Amino acid sequence: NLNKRYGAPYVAKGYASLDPRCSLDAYSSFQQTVTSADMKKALLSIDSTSSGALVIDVRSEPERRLRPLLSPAIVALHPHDILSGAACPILPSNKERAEMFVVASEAQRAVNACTALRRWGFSRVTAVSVDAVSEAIA
Amino acid sequence: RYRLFHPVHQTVPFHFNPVQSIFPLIYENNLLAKPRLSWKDYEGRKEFDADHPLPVVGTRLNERTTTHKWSHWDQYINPQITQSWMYLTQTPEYVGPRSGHNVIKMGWMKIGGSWKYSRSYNDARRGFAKGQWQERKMTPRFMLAPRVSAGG
Amino acid sequence: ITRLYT
Amino acid sequence: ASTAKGYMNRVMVYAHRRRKARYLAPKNAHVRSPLAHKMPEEYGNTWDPRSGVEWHNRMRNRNHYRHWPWARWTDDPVRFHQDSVCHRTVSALSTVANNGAPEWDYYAEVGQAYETPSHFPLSYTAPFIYQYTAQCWSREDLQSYLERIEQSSGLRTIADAASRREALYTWWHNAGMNVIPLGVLQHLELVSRDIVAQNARKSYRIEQHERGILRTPEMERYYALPHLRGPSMPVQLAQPSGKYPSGKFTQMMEDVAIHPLQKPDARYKHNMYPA
Amino acid sequence: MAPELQLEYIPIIFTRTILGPQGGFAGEERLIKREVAQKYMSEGNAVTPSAEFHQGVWCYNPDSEQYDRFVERNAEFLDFAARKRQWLDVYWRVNTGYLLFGRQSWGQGWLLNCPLRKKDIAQKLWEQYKVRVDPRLIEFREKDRRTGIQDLGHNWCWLYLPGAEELAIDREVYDNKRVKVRMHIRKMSSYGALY
Amino acid sequence: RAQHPNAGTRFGRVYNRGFVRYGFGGFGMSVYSSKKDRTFKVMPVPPPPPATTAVEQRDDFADNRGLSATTRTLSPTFRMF
Amino acid sequence: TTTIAAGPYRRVGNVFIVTCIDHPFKFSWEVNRMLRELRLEFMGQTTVVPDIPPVRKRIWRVRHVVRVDQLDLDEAKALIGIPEHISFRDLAGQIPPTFGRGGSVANPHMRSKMNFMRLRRMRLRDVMHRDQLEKRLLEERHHALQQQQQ
Amino acid sequence: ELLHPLPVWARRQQWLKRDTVEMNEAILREPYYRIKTFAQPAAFVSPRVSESAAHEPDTQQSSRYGVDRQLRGPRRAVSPERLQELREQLQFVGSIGPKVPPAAGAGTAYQDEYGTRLRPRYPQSWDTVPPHQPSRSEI
Amino acid sequence: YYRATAELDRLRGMLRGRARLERKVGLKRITFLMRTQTRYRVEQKAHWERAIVRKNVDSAAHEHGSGWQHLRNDLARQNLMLLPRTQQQLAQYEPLAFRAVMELCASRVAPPPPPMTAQVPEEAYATRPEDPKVAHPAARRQLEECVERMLCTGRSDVLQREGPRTTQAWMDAWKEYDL
Amino acid sequence: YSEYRSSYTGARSAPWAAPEAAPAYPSARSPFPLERPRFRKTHIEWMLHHGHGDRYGKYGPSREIADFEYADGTPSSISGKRFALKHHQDHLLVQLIRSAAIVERFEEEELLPRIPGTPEQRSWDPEIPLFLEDVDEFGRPPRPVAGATYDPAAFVSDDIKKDVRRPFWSRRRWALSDNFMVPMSPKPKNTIKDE
RNA sequence: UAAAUUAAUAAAUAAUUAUUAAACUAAUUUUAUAUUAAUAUUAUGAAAAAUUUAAAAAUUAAUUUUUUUUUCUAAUUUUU
Ligand SMILES: [Mg+2]
Repeated sequence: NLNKRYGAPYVAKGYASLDPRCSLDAYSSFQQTVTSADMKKALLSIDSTSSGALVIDVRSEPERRLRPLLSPAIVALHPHDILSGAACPILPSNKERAEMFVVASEAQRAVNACTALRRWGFSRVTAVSVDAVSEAIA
Repeated sequence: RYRLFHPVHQTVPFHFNPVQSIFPLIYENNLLAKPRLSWKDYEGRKEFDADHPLPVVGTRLNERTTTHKWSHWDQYINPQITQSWMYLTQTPEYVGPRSGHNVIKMGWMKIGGSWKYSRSYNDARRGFAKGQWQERKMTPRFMLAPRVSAGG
Repeated sequence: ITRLYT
Repeated sequence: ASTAKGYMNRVMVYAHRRRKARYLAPKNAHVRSPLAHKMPEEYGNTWDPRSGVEWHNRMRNRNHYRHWPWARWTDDPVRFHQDSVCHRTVSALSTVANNGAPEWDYYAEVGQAYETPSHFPLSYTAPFIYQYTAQCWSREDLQSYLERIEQSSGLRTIADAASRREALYTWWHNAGMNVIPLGVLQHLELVSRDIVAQNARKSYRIEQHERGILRTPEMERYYALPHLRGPSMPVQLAQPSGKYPSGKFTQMMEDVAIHPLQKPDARYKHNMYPA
Repeated sequence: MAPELQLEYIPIIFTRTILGPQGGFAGEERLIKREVAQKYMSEGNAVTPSAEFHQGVWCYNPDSEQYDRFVERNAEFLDFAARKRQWLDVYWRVNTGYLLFGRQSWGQGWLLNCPLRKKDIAQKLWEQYKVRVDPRLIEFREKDRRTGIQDLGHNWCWLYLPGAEELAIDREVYDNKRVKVRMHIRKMSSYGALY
Repeated sequence: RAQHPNAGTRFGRVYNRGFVRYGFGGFGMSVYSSKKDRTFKVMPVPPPPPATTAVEQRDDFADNRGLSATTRTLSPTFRMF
Repeated sequence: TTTIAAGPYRRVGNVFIVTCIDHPFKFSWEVNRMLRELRLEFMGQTTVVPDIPPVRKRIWRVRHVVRVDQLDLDEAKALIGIPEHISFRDLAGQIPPTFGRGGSVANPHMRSKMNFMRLRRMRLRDVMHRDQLEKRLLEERHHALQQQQQ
Repeated sequence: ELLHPLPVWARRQQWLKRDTVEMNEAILREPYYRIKTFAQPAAFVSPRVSESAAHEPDTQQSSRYGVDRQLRGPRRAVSPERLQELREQLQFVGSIGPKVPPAAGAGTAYQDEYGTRLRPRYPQSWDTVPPHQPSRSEI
Repeated sequence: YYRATAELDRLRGMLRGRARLERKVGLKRITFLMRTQTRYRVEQKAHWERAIVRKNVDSAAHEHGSGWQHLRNDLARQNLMLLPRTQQQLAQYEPLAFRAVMELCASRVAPPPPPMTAQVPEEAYATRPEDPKVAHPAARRQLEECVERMLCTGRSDVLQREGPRTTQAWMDAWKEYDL
Repeated sequence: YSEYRSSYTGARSAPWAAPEAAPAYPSARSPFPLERPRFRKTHIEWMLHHGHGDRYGKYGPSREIADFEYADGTPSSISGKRFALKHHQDHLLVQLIRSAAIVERFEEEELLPRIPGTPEQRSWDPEIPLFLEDVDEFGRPPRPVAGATYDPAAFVSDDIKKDVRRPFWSRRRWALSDNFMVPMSPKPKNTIKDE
């Protein structure tokens, strides 16, 4: 005689609180764009004397050797350290005010890593540009 | 209720055994290791002060002993003590006469013990069948093999 | 029976 | 509780047998069952059940299977544990040449995750080639061999060194041959024919994952719904309800609410004199 | 090829639209079992993938009841026969499967003492059949909407396969929007039972 | 008869009270059910005093309040430091 | 502060504190095997196992038996008052390897011949001591004799 | 047999069971580690995601505030370079190997003063219990 | 099989009629009536005997409007640690002191905090420039926290001064042995 | 004189809040994070919470503090059982230090996997998301512009419906309601596999 | 504990148990492990489950059980 002791958020609960909707919104941010100004605002977040790297690149370790972008001290996270939740101890506190970015080799991984973020309670990230952040050297 | 939900982090409380117990100089950085290795290594009770001697309140390991007969070493050292033939006790390996029923499949039972499980000790004391094939079924391994070299 | 002393 | 004189003399109130070592495996011996003699993860292998006494005599190290894996690892029938790289060389200066020869494939049978796409430069297959050729060339030495190849020869990419193994060697023969030990080359050829292979097996694995084959990281099939392109509940595809559609209004059985002013159908009771 | 070693399943381009699990639909390529497929190439519902059929094939409409409807398999249809297969593979996998349990049940009412959660069906879907779904779609019956499943023996519960309207998928599955996943709760002692 | 140690209860069989209940399985015996438990069960709690505090004197599982609400009589004399 | 923190990133493991909440004698011979490999037999026993991978399966198989608790290592270096700079691979490099019940050798005999020789290398430690006194006195009695004739 | 029903009281204490296991396996799917930074606080709040029904906030009369007193507090070893600034001061007194005595100011070693087998005369008492039988730690 | 007769042979003196006269029936009786006591006593006497003590303190907590249901849990709240066998001595022989425990739990007084695990004295984070004559900042930290606590326990003769005794010189009591 | 230590270092956290301020009572709700049953700490969760073990005289200030002392002050002696406690205390530290001297090693050689959960476990639980990287989990990405949402809540209705009585108080609704399956009388638990 | 080869149907064999004795082969935690040899051995049938034969109306297969309380004390499972 459950749901009398436990709530309705029992038995009628799709304990899959992971990704019924976020994955979609991940493919939404994939669609719009990211460009210079979308990095230039992040440049101001690098211009902010408080240095916490904004964008992160989820790319294989041989890839980054080929096009090194590590210049502004941005964070290089293996895409599982994001998915698995091992990266939350280094992730902004303001889940609703922060928007980092996610660079990736091919834009499928980026959105596939940014959906992991939005599963971790993060709200804004437009989630890709492998080539812009190099054209925005900063 | 008996399904307690608590941080099991609570059940090994380190309030009394922090690393300043086993490593007594760690806030001193020299990091010395002075542990208590085992319950076995316990040397014994020792008077912290000589003025309060530990009492003699005997145990079942003191108050119940026997007079020291002379071992073959104490008579090898000082032959001035082998003073009667009751001191020429047998070889140390000879423990004494048989004192128990070595029932098969059940250890060595005491005399007066339980014969619930000696169903085949009462049957291996009669002795092996004499003049009878050892192998009751299965065509004795001797009969299976062929006679060779008519004398052997 | 091998002990553990836990 | 009910502890009584000794380790393993705990609860002593349930009637189980203490002192019984429950951790130890059952001596299944003669009994025939898939659960025989198998570490519990190997229970699914019902095609090689390990029942029988001889499996009891040989998993357990019994009578004459007393050293059972009569040929375990640590014997090689072929090369008897001596490295097959000739040190007896004509000139002592060139003894270091043969170091780094491939004794087998080294790259395909292991199955490493070479995440290098086949269009990278050659200098990015050095971290793989090394792990099999240390004790032959320092890591920073390879990056002197795996760059002179890129500079001197017409080969640049992992895909090239897999499509031009003939054109590469002929360069090495007529241009290298004094510095680059051909050990590197046949190592360089063994990875470039793997990185190219795996990328074909990855690029295919990604190209089925769209066509709907959907296998997990460990490659077991997992069936999962496709993404929605249209309305979730079907409308022009709906199966008829399946229960006789005598509506709630043709036989006002229950669940029907009507204003009291608008009471219908009393043509003989109270609609004959409507208001 | 040998009479001993025969392909356990073979490739097949369906011309008709068969309902069964081994079935397919108009124009998709599927590796269905050999014995079944061999009574399709005689039946005409299927034809082995010659290079010609790999572009178009004359499928079947129940309207005029003959092989007139040309279904050309360009790259776009091959994005349609994938989502339409990937869909009705989840269907025919949970509908064919009969997912088992082992549970503890003391007392008399043959009542599972720790009744089942919609978590604990998606868990035995992904465990046994690898069918990964949202446990928000599993609607229970009326007897077990209150207390969970709760009772031994054969229980079933409905899984809602939502996205089937742009696949044009009806009459080739028993119910476009549901499927009956069929539990069974084989009670077991503490030796083999969990929870 | 197969008289082997480990084939049943080692020497015969005895029915101690920890067995007649809690048999093999915990149910536990078919005969020798068990003695009825004739201990003295504690009595249920008295009613608490009416609220007239508006401090949420009603709340039972709260951090502030000890369970017992016993403001009985010359308790004000039991003034504690 | 709306920024992914920037700095040299150290990673910290986890340390599981495991207890036993269900009796072991109700379960299988494999589940009892896992509990044995977690140093857990009796109800209420408690051990502190690491979060390394092959422990994660052992704990997983017996989840219905134990009650786990996870500690990040920094949340362990404070549960016992430990300076942040001292790691644990130098704290352990101080305790002797012969802690109570030193080894777990393949059977209680091999145990009882691992404790035997341990009680021998004590005898030899005093005997290698008692002759090292003689070998030095003997090498001097030689030099006293040798230099006697000069 | 199983005649009368499980006293419906008891199955409730068994619904707490599956909701214990449902809380173990939440622990046994955590990442094996946590990417952390040196400069930042140790565990400024930084728990796992265990803020479902958060308790004991009171910072005293809370079980954890012997620990998170120091975690949330500013981390002293604030950089990998600061670590060697701190790790280069600790010695190992008993470890096997050679040493350099005059590294201190004027200390004269102990083990080479009372020999190796002799231990200082520790005052044995209830509260103070020193290691007993020291000649068993030589393996 | 040894029936310990000479341990029972003189104890039939307190059995009843037929048992005292004959021996093989006298022993059989006592070696059973003894064999059931030491089985009743190990597994059954407590969970009866410790229910009189619970029925006592309860109905003695019941006099003060609280139950055992509330007192047993409102004690462990206050970390008070009085075994029930003791609360039964207080329920009877010290009624006021018991109701004091009663009126304590019902009070909204903050229970004592759980003990703090060991802390890291912050001198471990400084590197003493090793001079022979100056102590390490973490020792004279520990010492002062061990001497202030030795002056804490018991009225003694040790530098007997009112309230807090003398410390800053107690830490330097080695120079008093110096020349 | 009596003594009260409660820890190896003494220095108890101040028991009294402030000269008059609020007293900061401790959390008295049991840490069972669902929030619906709302349990209470039960005098063993309130003995653990105070730094004993689950029993009165285990690990607690009731076991560390001396049994007695010679009235002049000369302390007790090392009880043969006491030393074996100090070894049991040290055996927990070393159980913790070793079990972190292994972890502080594994992260050094990268040996700790990045995917959380053993291979067998991850096949068992469908909440650890598959660790695909360069593909989408459910096959093809939502190529169609989503603005593509299915809400379980629309069609999946789990309503605890009251099984309504056949209304005898009105004549006609008693006759329609007469669901002609009242011949449930063939429910004998008959032999389901024999005759 | 075992449960297999055989029996004009059980003194014989495996397997078990037992007596005596043994040597530390990659696999992991710094975890955890009763493996053996040599002899002694008058045995054919496994609670509650999970199922499987059989008119069974139980037998049969099955395979995990299969209790020895030093004394004072403490305790989290309640004939609501
Ligand atoms: Mg007692």
